[PDB]
Order: sequence, then C-alpha cells, then structure tokens
Amino acid sequence: QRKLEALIRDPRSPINVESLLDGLNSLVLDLDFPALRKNKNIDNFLNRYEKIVKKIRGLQMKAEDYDVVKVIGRGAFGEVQLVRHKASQKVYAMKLLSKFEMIKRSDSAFFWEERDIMAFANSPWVVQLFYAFQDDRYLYMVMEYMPGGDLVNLMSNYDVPEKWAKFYTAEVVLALDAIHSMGLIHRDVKPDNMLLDKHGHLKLADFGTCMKMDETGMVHCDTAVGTPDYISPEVLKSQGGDGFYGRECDWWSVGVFLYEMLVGDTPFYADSLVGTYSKIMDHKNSLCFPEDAEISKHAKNLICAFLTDREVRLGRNGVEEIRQHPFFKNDQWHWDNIRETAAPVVPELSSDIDSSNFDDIEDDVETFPIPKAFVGNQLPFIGFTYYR
Amino acid sequence: QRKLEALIRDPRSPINVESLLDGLNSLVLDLDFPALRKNKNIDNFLNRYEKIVKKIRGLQMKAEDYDVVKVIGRGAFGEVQLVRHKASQKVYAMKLLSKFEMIKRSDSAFFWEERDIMAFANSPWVVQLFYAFQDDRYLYMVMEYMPGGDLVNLMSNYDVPEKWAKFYTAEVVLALDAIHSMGLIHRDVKPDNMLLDKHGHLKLADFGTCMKMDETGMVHCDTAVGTPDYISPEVLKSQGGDGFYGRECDWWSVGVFLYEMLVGDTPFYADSLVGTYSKIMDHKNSLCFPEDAEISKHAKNLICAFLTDREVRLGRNGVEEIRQHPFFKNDQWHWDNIRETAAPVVPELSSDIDSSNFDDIEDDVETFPIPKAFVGNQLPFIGFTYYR
Ligand SMILES: NCc1ccc(Oc2ccc3c(c2)B(O)OC3)c(F)c1
Ligand SMILES: NCc1ccc(Oc2ccc3c(c2)B(O)OC3)c(F)c1
Repeated sequence: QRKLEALIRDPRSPINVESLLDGLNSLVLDLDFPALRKNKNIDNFLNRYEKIVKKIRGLQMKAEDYDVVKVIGRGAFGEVQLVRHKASQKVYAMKLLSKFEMIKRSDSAFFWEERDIMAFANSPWVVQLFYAFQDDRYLYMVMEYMPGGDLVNLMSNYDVPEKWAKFYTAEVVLALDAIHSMGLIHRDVKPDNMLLDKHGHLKLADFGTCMKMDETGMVHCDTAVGTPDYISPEVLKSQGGDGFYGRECDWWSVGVFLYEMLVGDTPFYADSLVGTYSKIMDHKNSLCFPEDAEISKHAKNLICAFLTDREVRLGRNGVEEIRQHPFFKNDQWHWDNIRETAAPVVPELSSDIDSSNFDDIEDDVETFPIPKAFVGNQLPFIGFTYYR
Repeated sequence: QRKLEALIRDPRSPINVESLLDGLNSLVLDLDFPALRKNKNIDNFLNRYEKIVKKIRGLQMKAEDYDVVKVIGRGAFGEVQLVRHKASQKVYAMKLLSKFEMIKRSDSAFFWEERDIMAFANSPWVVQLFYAFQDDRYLYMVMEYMPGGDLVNLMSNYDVPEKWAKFYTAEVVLALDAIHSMGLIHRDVKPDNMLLDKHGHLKLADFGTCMKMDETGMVHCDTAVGTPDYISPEVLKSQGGDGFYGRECDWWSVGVFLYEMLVGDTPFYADSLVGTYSKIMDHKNSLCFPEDAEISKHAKNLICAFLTDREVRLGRNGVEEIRQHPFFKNDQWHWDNIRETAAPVVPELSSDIDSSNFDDIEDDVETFPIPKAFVGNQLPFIGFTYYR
C-alpha cells in the first residue's frame, strides 16, 4: 500500500495523476452523447461528473492560454505554431496534432516516444518539451522554439563548404548517439528534422518514427518507416516481413545527409518513389559523384563508409570509428566541446518572435461524427498530458 | 492551476485520487470483453493499462486481507460479516453490497449518503466507517463493530421498564438530532437500525434511506421510502406525487419506537401491508393503548405527541420541546452526559469476536452476463473507495 503512492507521484508512470484525469475526461467526452445517454448507467454517471470535469477542464492548461503568432510549419496530422504564453509572455513552439486525422488515418500511437524523448532526454541535441496537453480536437506540445530554421533551409540558402559540413554532420552524430544511448532508433533522419537553435547549433526535432530497441539492440519491424530519399536498404527490405534491424540505419541516413550537403542533390534522386527505391537497392553500382563537384578524398570516403551494407557500415562497431574518421580532423572544435564553439552560421534575428528562417504557410475544421454506440475515440490519448 | 491540487487532495471531493483510480479500474472492467475488444481503440487502450491496473488492484485493499469470522446479518443487497483484518488482527464489521443485485433491482445510488455519514460524521451516535472498497462483484464497507446487537434483540429478550425506555429513546433523540444537524433526514428509523455498542449505548446503523435537505429544511420526494410499521403518514402520502416533507417524519418513527418498546407490539400492527398503511392513515382514531399495559401518563403523552399530524407534532418547533418533555425527567442522567452514564444493559461478551447478541445466519454467486456492447455496469460505483 506504500509503493502505489510513488507510482502515482512518478512523472514517468502511466497512472500518475494527469493520466488519471485524462481518464475521467476522455471517458466523459466519449460518453456524453444523446444516443448513449439513453443508457441509464452512462446517464447517471455523467450527471455526477460532467460538472466538475468541465471545471477541471478550465483549471487545466488550454490552447487559449496562448496567443498564436504565426504558423511556422504544417503537415498531414497538424501544424506547428509559433506562440506566446499570455500570463508569462514567453515564446514557444507548439505542435498541434489532429485527433480526428490520427483516428481516420489509423496512426494514433506515434507520439508517445516523441513525448517521452522531448520530456525526459535532458540533452542539448533533443528539443525540449515543457508541456503536453489536449482537448477534444487536438494534442498540443509546447517546445523550446528553435529560431534558426532547419538544415533544408540553410542548404536552400547556401553553397556549403566542407568546414561547415564537418561541423553539422559532427553534431548530427553526437545527437544520434544520444538517442541511441537512450535505447532508441530515430528511423527518419534528414535535414527536415534538424533544427538550428538561436546560436546555430543543431537539435533533432521530429521523433514520430522513433522505436525502442531490444535488450540486444534491434527492432523487429514489418513496416517500412521513413522518407524515400533517406531510407536505408535494410529498412526497405524489412517491409517484406521478418526484418530484424538496428541503429546502423540512422548512420545510413547520416550518410545521405552529408552527400546532399556537399554535392547538392540527393544520391538516389529520381522522378518517382519507385525510381528512388529501386536505385537505393542498387547502392553498390548506383551511388556516384559528379567530377565537377570535387568533394575531398576524406569526405568521399566517409560517405561511402555510411553508404554500404549494414554489416560493413561505418558505425557497425561503435560510434568511435565514426568520430575518429579523418574527415572530422580540424582546428576549430573537439568532440568534448563542439556545441560551445562558434557555429558556421549564427541566426540574424530581430525579436523573440522573429520567424524569418521559416517559410510562410498558407492557412486555408473536420471533427468526429456523433457516435450511435460507444466507439472510444479519446482512449488513444489518455496519458498524454504532461507538466514540467 | 493551484486550486486543482487541493481539489484532488480533498478526501470529500469526487475527483480525489481514489476516485480517479476507481475510474481507470471501472473503465477497464467494463471494456475488457472479447466482443468489445473487436474495437481497435478499446483493444489498444486495454493493452496499455490492463497490466498496471491489475498491479494497482493488488496494492489496493481487498476482501482477502480479511478473515471472515461469521455472517451476523443478511438482506436483499448483501450481507454483513464479522471479520478480522489479517495484518493488524483487528476485528471489524464489514458490509457487502452486491453490485449485480443493485443494477438488477435498479437501486444503485443509496449508499453515497451512507458512505459520507459513516466516513465523516465524527459522532458517537453514527457507526464509523474506516474503509470503503470494491471489486467487480461487491462494494465493501469496513465499520466499527457494534457487539451489543440491535434494539429488536433487546426487546425480543426483555420486558422493558420505562426507566430504560426513557434512556434509549433519549439516545435515539440525540442521535437523530446529530443527523438532522448534518442536513439529513433518516427516513427509516426503527429498532432494526439501532445498534448497541460494547457498553450498551445506541448508534444509528443503516443510512441507505437518508436524504439531504433544502436550504429551507425539506425534501421533494415522490417515492415512499421506509418500512411499513414505522412510516409516517406525510411520507406515505408523498408517494402520490408533489410531496414536500421534512425532519418531523423521523420523530413520528421515534414515536412508534417508544410505543413498541413499552406496550410490546407496534401501534399499527396488522396481518398485511395494506392493513398497516390504511391503519396508519387513521392514526387519529386508530392509535390506542391496552389498559393492562399501563404506560405512565407522561410516557402516554410523549407518544401521542409524536403520533399526530406533522403540523402539531412534538419536534415541529425544535428538538428542545422534546428534550424538556417531562417523561425524560430522571435522576440518572442529564442530556450533557447521558452517553457517559451506566447504560441499562451492558453486553456480556467473552472475546473480541463474540457475536452472541446476533442471530445465526444460514449461508445457502450470480454475476453479470458478458456484454455484447458497452453497458457500463461499474460506472455507478466510481468514487466509492475510501481510506482513513
Ligand atoms: N518531419 C518534419 C517536421 C520537422 C519539425 C517539426 O517540428 C518543429 C518545427 C519548428 C520548430 C520546432 C519544431 B521547435 O521546437 O522550434 C521551431 C515538425 F512538426 C515536423
Ligand atoms: N436495515 C437493517 C440493517 C441494520 C444494520 C446493518 O448493518 C450492521 C449490522 C451489524 C453491525 C454493524 C452494522 B456494525 O458497524 O457492527 C455490527 C445493516 F446492514 C442492515
């Protein structure tokens, strides 16, 4: 009778208070309908709790506590908004995820690992999450705002020297090492999910595709997860069932990354997905540099090191072999202190709501149909709420 | 964001932790069925919480923490058991209430007031409740054990003098005054629900029929609640709709009580319910003493005082008029100290599990059918769990 309390005090546990509240709240949201209320038990339940649940809901953190400055990103499950918290006037980034879409597109569990990583990493490479909350429509995540934009934007606005590539890649390595050391594989590494902070130092951003490893160091996965241009071949083949893979796959991607950075296009680019896949599987005979784009011998090697079968891939036998590859030899920074050194491009920013390093998003509302019997659409999202 | 915590810390509140747990637990109990688990959302929910809920359930207080010494009472919703708590070896009385029967007989909300009264009265006249807990089958209430039995038993085993009647009635008065002062009407006063403690002093026992009063001091009730022999006529007539009644009705019953005690039969006894009702409505011309049973002039008056219309009933204008009625004049005790004086009959008891003052109960299992859709049978019982 003494453990239990600590169970509920524990911020990491699924039956800590906020989750329990999520419970009453999601239960109520999922039972309060005229059709279901024809059931006495459901009716006489709601009469008891419908009131205090509303009150609770008010005391909670809510979307209206924040001003929305501007939408800095948008995708198929929601948006990311620049915001300012009213009472404190502090600026944040806030990710909205449509509960309606997640149910519809049957993809309603990809955020747990994102939650816990951002909540608990306590790492300079992992964008921090301060609060996680929700309402009948969305999930919200309040994050430290990374004002530097992403590496896509940098590469879109720069011909990148190696001196720089050596830096950013280095930082990607340490970042991926942190996640790996937490027992997780990133699975969707790419400049898109690499954000530069106020000083121009990377943090990994989107973790919707993360997965925990075995006591060994592997994942049994039967679905391909990732983004065509950067998917490694071990992960592509896993699709066809019985796939047993590990962290090596992220290093593949770190590979493509550096190619993209230096050469200027992706190393398996195509006019199609089939044309990207089929060519990634032929990585042996398909990877090739332009003569004109003269990348160095050391840089050339690091790429090919990553771009090969998993059994021979740089990183197969530790991160150490990666770190001490000679392409990372330089005067500017050591691996002890890279993130406290003067990054290649420091963001010019006017104010705490300067979002110039992000593109302008357009702006151009769909909710669940009323149920006739109990379907339980809010059940997937119980345990999501989190307070610093 | 600061109130809320205190809300949940508050033992009186419905969203205090135990209730929240009751929530997850009852949700799980009501969703874990093959039929419903064909619903993805319900399935993928249970997979997350089914495990820790079981663990929680183990850490909880449970029926197996108690030995069952013997069944000291049984009725249509359950039993009352003498018990001993294993770890502490302390004896208690424990009331079981069948969840299955309460759903079936559509009477699943009569225990809340019983819970709170016994939990929170902090009164010598109100049997104390130490813990309230539950499982898929029953509700359990762990109470201080009243080893003296009830006043039915005493009257069954004694020709009662007035000196005694003056005492017990007195104690009933103070007891009913306490409940009244808590904003509640008892509605089922009768010796059955009067238990003598170790020293032979009354406490009121069953509160399944209690009701809170208005800011005025009344109850709007359209159902007759009580037990034929002791129902007052105002409450009988309330049945026929539009009944507005108050605490006076308990004093009616305190009336019958004293009659039963002194004369030896109930003052509206019959071979039937119709014969009991119809005769209670004629209380004007129907109440009458036996000449042989010579009750005193003062005692005679107190009865008739209670046994009359509500508008003229002793107690209509306060408890004071009751207290200083001359039938209560005596040398033994004052109203300041009655309960610390030497009761009329002190229980002879051999051990802490002596239940000689209770009858032997026989002993001669019916649970819910598996649901096909969500019905919510555990919803009525969310918020019942309580720990000292
Ligand atoms: N897979 C593409 C992607 C990249 C980044 C995403 O999230 C963001 C976007 C922008 C910012 C942040 C987080 B953040 O913490 O500061 C600014 C995001 F939601 C999706
Ligand atoms: N309406 C009849 C009735 C009377 C008393 C009831 O409960 C009991 C019975 C016996 C005991 C207790 C409580 B208790 O706290 O000590 C002994 C009870 F459950 C029903």
